[PDB]
Amino acid sequence: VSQVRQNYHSDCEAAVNRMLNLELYASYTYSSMYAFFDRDDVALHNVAEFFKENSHEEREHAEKFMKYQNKRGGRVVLQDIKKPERDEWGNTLEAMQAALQLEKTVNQALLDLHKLATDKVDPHLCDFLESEYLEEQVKDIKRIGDFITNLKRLGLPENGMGEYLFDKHSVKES
Amino acid sequence: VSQVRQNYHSDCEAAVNRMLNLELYASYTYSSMYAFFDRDDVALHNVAEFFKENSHEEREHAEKFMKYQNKRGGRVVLQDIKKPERDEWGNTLEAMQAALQLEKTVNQALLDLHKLATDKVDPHLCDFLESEYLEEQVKDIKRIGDFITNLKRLGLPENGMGEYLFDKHSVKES
Amino acid sequence: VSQVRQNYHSDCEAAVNRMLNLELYASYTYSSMYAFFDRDDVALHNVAEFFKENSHEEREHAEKFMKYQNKRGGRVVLQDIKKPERDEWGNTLEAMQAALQLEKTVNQALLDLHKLATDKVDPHLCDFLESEYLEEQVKDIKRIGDFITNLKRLGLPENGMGEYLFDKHSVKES
Amino acid sequence: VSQVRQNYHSDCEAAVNRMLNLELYASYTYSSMYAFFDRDDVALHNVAEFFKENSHEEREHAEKFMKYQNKRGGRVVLQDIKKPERDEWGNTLEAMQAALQLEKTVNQALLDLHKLATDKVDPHLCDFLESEYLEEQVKDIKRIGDFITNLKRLGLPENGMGEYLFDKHSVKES
Ligand SMILES: [Cl-]
Ligand SMILES: [Cl-]
Ligand SMILES: [Cl-]
Ligand SMILES: [Cl-]
Ligand SMILES: [Cl-]
Ligand SMILES: [Cl-]
Ligand SMILES: [Cl-]
Ligand SMILES: [Cl-]
Ligand SMILES: [Cl-]
Ligand SMILES: [Cl-]
Ligand SMILES: [Cl-]
Ligand SMILES: [Cl-]
Ligand SMILES: [Cl-]
Ligand SMILES: [Cl-]
Ligand SMILES: [Cl-]
Ligand SMILES: [Cl-]
Ligand SMILES: [Cl-]
Ligand SMILES: [Cl-]
Ligand SMILES: [Cl-]
Ligand SMILES: [Cl-]
Ligand SMILES: [Cl-]
Ligand SMILES: [Cl-]
Ligand SMILES: [Cl-]
Ligand SMILES: [Cl-]
Ligand SMILES: [Cl-]
Ligand SMILES: [Cl-]
Ligand SMILES: [Cl-]
Ligand SMILES: [Cl-]
Ligand SMILES: [Cl-]
Ligand SMILES: [Cl-]
Ligand SMILES: [Fe+2]
Ligand SMILES: [Fe+2]
Ligand SMILES: [Fe+2]
Ligand SMILES: [Fe+2]
Ligand SMILES: [Mg+2]
Ligand SMILES: [Mg+2]
Ligand SMILES: [Mg+2]
Ligand SMILES: [Mg+2]
Ligand SMILES: [Mg+2]
Ligand SMILES: [Mg+2]
Ligand SMILES: [Mg+2]
Ligand SMILES: [Mg+2]
Ligand SMILES: [Mg+2]
Ligand SMILES: [Mg+2]
Ligand SMILES: [Mg+2]
Ligand SMILES: [Mg+2]
Ligand SMILES: [Mg+2]
Ligand SMILES: [Mg+2]
Ligand SMILES: [Mg+2]
Ligand SMILES: [Mg+2]
Ligand SMILES: [Mg+2]
Ligand SMILES: [Mg+2]
Ligand SMILES: [Mg+2]
Ligand SMILES: [Mg+2]
Ligand SMILES: [Mg+2]
Ligand SMILES: [Mg+2]
Ligand SMILES: [Mg+2]
Ligand SMILES: [Mg+2]
Ligand SMILES: [Mg+2]
Ligand SMILES: [Mg+2]
Ligand SMILES: [Mg+2]
Ligand SMILES: [Mg+2]
Ligand SMILES: [Mg+2]
Ligand SMILES: [Mg+2]
Ligand SMILES: [Mg+2]
Ligand SMILES: [Mg+2]
Ligand SMILES: [Mg+2]
Ligand SMILES: [Mg+2]
Ligand SMILES: [Mg+2]
Ligand SMILES: [Mg+2]
Ligand SMILES: [Mg+2]
Ligand SMILES: [Mg+2]
Repeated sequence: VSQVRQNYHSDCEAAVNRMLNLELYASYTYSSMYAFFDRDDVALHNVAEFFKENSHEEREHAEKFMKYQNKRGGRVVLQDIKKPERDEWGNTLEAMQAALQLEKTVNQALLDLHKLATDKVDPHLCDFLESEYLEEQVKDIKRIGDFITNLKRLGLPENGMGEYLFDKHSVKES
Repeated sequence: VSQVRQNYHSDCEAAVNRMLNLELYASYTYSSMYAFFDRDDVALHNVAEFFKENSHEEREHAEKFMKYQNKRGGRVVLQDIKKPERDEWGNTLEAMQAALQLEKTVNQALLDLHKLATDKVDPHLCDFLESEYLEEQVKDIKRIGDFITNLKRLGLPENGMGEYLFDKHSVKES
Repeated sequence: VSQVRQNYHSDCEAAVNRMLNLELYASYTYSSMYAFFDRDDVALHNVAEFFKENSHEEREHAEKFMKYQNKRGGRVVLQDIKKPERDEWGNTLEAMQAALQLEKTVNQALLDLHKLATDKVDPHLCDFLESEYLEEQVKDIKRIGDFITNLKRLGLPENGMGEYLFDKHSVKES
Repeated sequence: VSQVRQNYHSDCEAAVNRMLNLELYASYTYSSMYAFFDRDDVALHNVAEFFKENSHEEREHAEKFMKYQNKRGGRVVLQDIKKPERDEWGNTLEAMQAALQLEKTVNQALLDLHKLATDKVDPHLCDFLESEYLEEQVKDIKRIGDFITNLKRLGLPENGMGEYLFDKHSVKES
C-alpha cells in the first residue's frame, strides 16, 4: 500500500488508468484530423489547427490523470494507444460529426467514472471530475454541435464555398 | 432557530465544531514541531519554518470553519485544544512520519464529515469540504509522502549529512 | 498522385510514417518515466520534469514528420502507439540507461531514413533530417551519456544521497 | 583560373548560369501574372500583389546565384530572358495551375543541379541548394497546391463569387 493512499478503491485506480488511455486515444484521433485537413488536397488550415489544438488539450487531460493517480497513491499503468478509426476524414462535416461522437464517448466514460467514485464514496475523485473534466466536456460538445449546425446551414457536404467560409469565419484564424 | 438557518442539521453543526477543534489541534502539533526544530541542539531552520507555516495554515482552516458555522446559522462551541502527543520529535524523519499521520487523521475526519453531510442531504457543506479542504489535504499528504521517501533515500535517521541536505534542498529557504 | 508530389519515393513516404510512429513511441516512453519519478515512493521531481519535457519534444518531432509528409504530398498513415517496454523504471540510473538506448534507437532509424533518402536521390529529405533531427539526437545522446557518467560517480544505484543530489544539481530545477 | 576557385567544376559553373536565367524567367512570368490581375477587366488586386511579390522573390533568387557564381570564382554569363508562355492568364485557377507548373519546373532544375553537384563532389554547392533553395520550393509548391484545392472548392472557373472570395480571404490583403 502507498503511504499516501487513503479512501482510494482499486477499482477507481484501474478506471483512472482506462480513462487516461481514452484521453490519449482522443488526442491521437484529433492528431489524425489535423494531418488530414493539412493535406494539399484538403487544405482547410484553420480547421486543421482547431483539431491540432484539441489534440494537445486531450494529451494534457491524460497527463492530469497521471498526476491524479500519483497524488492518490495509485499506480499509472499504460496500454497501447490505438490508432484512430479512420485514416481519412471526408470533409469538415464528417470530421466534426466524428469529433462530436468522440467527445460524447469521453463524456460517457467520465460520467461512468463519476458513478464508480460515487459508489465507492470517493468525494475527492468526484470533485476532480466535476471541477476539471465534466464542464469542459459539456462546453466542447456544445461548440461542436454549434459547428455541425452551421456546416449543415452552409450546405455541406456538397457546398464547397460553404466549407471554405466555415474555415474562414467559424474557427480561429491560425 | 437562527433566522438564516436552512437545511443545516444539528449533527452537521456539531461535527463542524469537532472538526474546528481538530484543525486547532493540528495547528498546535505543527507549532510544537516548529519549536523543536528551532532548538539549538536540533537547528534545522528550514524544516522548523515549514512546520511553522503549516501551523498557521491549520489555524486558518479552523477560522474558516468558524466563519462557515456562522454563515449557516450554527453556533461555534469551543473545547480545549489538547497539547501534542509528543514534547520532542526525534528528527526530520520521525516528525514527517507524525505529520503524515496527522494529515491523514485530519483527512479522515473531513471525509467522515462529507459522509455525514451526504447522509443529511447538505450539498452546500459537501461543496465547502470538496472546494476548500479535500484537495488541499491530498496535495499536502502527497508532499509529505514525497519528503519521507527522500529522507529515507538520504539515510535518515542515521545519516546526519542527509538530514542536513534535506533542510537545504527539499524545504523552502527561510 | 498528389499535385505537389515531386521526387518523393513511395518507400520514403512509408519510412516517414514509420519514423512518425517511433517518435510517438519515444514520447510515450518518456511519459511513463515522468509518471514513475512523480510517484510518492520515487519522488525525484526534477528528474520527472526532465522526462516530461522530453516526452513533449518527441511529440513535436512526430508532428513535424506529419507536416513534412503533407508538404511532400505523401499521406500520413498512423499505427498504434505501443506502450513502453517497462511499467516501472527502477531508479534514475536505470531510467537514463533506457533513455540512452531509446535515443540511439531513434538515431539509428533517422540514419537509416537518411540512407534511404540518399539511395532514392532525395536531397530535400536528407536536408530535413540533417537540419531538424540528426544534430538534436547527437546533442541529446551526449547529455544523457554525461548524466549516466555522473550517476555512476554519485554511486547509483546504491547511493541514495547521490541520487538525491543528481536531482538537485544535474537536471533543471522545476 | 580565378585565384579563389577551388573544387568548382566548369559544368556546375555553366549550370548555375542556366539556373540564374530560369529564375529570371520565373520572375518575368510572375510579373506578367501581376499585370494581368491588375487589369480593369480582371481586378483581383490581392491575387495581383501575390504574383508581384513572387516576381520580386524570383529576381532575388537570380541575384543570389550571381553572388554565388562570383564567390566560387565562376563567371556570370547572361542570356535573354524569354517572355512568358502566355500574354493573358484566364483566371485565378488557370494562373495558379501555371504557377504550380512553373514552381515544379524550377524545382526540377534545382534538383538536377544538385545531382550535378553531387556527381562533381561539390558539397558547398549541394549545401547552398539545400539551405537556400530546395525547402523554399517545397513550401511554395505546397502553398500553391493548397490554393488550387481551394479554388476548385470555390467552384472556379465558373463561380465568380468563389473567385472574389479567394482574393479576399486566401491571399494577403494588400
Ligand atoms: Cl485506500
Ligand atoms: Cl473514508
Ligand atoms: Cl481497494
Ligand atoms: Cl490498470
Ligand atoms: Cl478511412
Ligand atoms: Cl467515438
Ligand atoms: Cl471542467
Ligand atoms: Cl471578413
Ligand atoms: Cl435547518
Ligand atoms: Cl432541503
Ligand atoms: Cl436538525
Ligand atoms: Cl458542539
Ligand atoms: Cl515526547
Ligand atoms: Cl494523528
Ligand atoms: Cl481544497
Ligand atoms: Cl514523386
Ligand atoms: Cl529528380
Ligand atoms: Cl515511388
Ligand atoms: Cl505507411
Ligand atoms: Cl516493468
Ligand atoms: Cl530502445
Ligand atoms: Cl538537428
Ligand atoms: Cl576548381
Ligand atoms: Cl576536392
Ligand atoms: Cl572543371
Ligand atoms: Cl554559361
Ligand atoms: Cl495568351
Ligand atoms: Cl513551367
Ligand atoms: Cl530553402
Ligand atoms: Cl465573407
Ligand atoms: Fe479529454
Ligand atoms: Fe487542516
Ligand atoms: Fe525524437
Ligand atoms: Fe526561384
Ligand atoms: Mg512504503
Ligand atoms: Mg488494484
Ligand atoms: Mg478504453
Ligand atoms: Mg488495431
Ligand atoms: Mg467548474
Ligand atoms: Mg477550452
Ligand atoms: Mg475539447
Ligand atoms: Mg459558442
Ligand atoms: Mg459542390
Ligand atoms: Mg431570531
Ligand atoms: Mg444541535
Ligand atoms: Mg476531536
Ligand atoms: Mg491531556
Ligand atoms: Mg478545488
Ligand atoms: Mg498549500
Ligand atoms: Mg498543509
Ligand atoms: Mg512536489
Ligand atoms: Mg550518523
Ligand atoms: Mg488531384
Ligand atoms: Mg506508397
Ligand atoms: Mg516502428
Ligand atoms: Mg503489446
Ligand atoms: Mg545542410
Ligand atoms: Mg543544424
Ligand atoms: Mg534541446
Ligand atoms: Mg531530446
Ligand atoms: Mg552539457
Ligand atoms: Mg543505499
Ligand atoms: Mg589572376
Ligand atoms: Mg567552363
Ligand atoms: Mg533555361
Ligand atoms: Mg520567343
Ligand atoms: Mg548531403
Ligand atoms: Mg533549411
Ligand atoms: Mg517565402
Ligand atoms: Mg515562391
Ligand atoms: Mg499554408
Ligand atoms: Mg459564373
